[PDB]
Amino acid sequence: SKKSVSMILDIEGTNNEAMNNSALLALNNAQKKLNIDTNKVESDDSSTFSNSIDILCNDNYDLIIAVGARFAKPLEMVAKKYPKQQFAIIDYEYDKQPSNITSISYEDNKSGYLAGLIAGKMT
Repeated sequence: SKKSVSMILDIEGTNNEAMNNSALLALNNAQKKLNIDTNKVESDDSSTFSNSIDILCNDNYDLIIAVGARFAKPLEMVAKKYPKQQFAIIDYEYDKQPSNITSISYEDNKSGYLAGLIAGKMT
């Protein structure tokens, strides 16, 4: 039975481009080892971030991955409303880590760790 992963990225400016590309490569690499569907959402408008994550929580994804520290607040808010939904955030660590949110460093994003994490979560 196929699993599905959605990735939401902050594309305002150019300062996130490298990290964004690494996140996308990691997802593509995971897909090659697993039986997974993928989807991506891109936005430069941080005001719509919480709405967009909420929509993904109603689209049957086994994992929702947010790329960038600008997702910190809207992701924490939405994750409270969907306790069984698994989420990941790249380049941010919460002081008090929510039980359904896994944090991944900028380093782990490009080391193969992210693809591995996705594989372990999907299996």
